Amino acid sequence: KLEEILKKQPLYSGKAKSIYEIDDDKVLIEFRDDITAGGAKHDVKQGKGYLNALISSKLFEALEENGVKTHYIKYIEPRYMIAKKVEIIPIEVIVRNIAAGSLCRRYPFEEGKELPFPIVQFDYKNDEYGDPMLNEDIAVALGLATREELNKIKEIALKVNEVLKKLFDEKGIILVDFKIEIGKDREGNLLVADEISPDTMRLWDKETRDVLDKDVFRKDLGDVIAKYRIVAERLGLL
Ligand SMILES: Nc1ncnc2c1ncn2[C@@H]1O[C@H](COP(=O)(O)OP(=O)(O)O)[C@@H](O)[C@H]1O
Repeated sequence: KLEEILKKQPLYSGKAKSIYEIDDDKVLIEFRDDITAGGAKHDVKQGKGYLNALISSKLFEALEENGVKTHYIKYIEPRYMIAKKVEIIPIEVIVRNIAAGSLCRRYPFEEGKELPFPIVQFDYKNDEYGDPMLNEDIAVALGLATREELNKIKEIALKVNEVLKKLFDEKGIILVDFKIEIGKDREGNLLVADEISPDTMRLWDKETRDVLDKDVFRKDLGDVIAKYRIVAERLGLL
């Protein structure tokens, strides 16, 4: 409300979005058209922020409908999101249904193979150290969060997975894996924050298994935005 909030200087600006202040417990998130990979690979593609903001709002709404508490308040066309302000826990929570990305790179897993169960991986969000994977003991010792919190985070992650996986599967999409971030609101509540989009999920077409996520950009597979749009279309957002 009073969208001219954009004229202010962002509380924080990252490689893909800008966080603007609205008040004490709310922020405006701007999904820019910046797309990155590696972030040694970069470009600006028209419609990226629009599509990710649109997809993200729908997925958060779906999560909220299944009981998952998120930071989502509302979507403001074309690429804005009003969210509850939270203090992000410096951990990237990765849930994997199919082996891909670093998993196949670091361990003897066959690419595209269905995992026996959703693997949950916690990566430390720290550029200086190259976002190293963590184990519970390390995370606690670093003071990133308590054991109780870490496990609650895992529970939330798996719930998010069951909801999203079922949803995309019904839309002919295979949710390979995804990365979420969690933060605490003013009341100390653990909320799924950041975004849930083709930038943070690996999505394959069920039939052909064509890539529909940011991997087409990092691996130059074709029209990234056109594939991102396929996701929007599949979710009935266009
Ligand atoms: N509701 C929120 N409250 C405060 N900051 C948030 C919220 N959601 C996400 N963020 C922060 O916004 C940033 C996202 O920017 P990008 O998406 O630019 O991440 P980088 O900052 O690229 O990892 C992250 O640092 C994330 O922790």
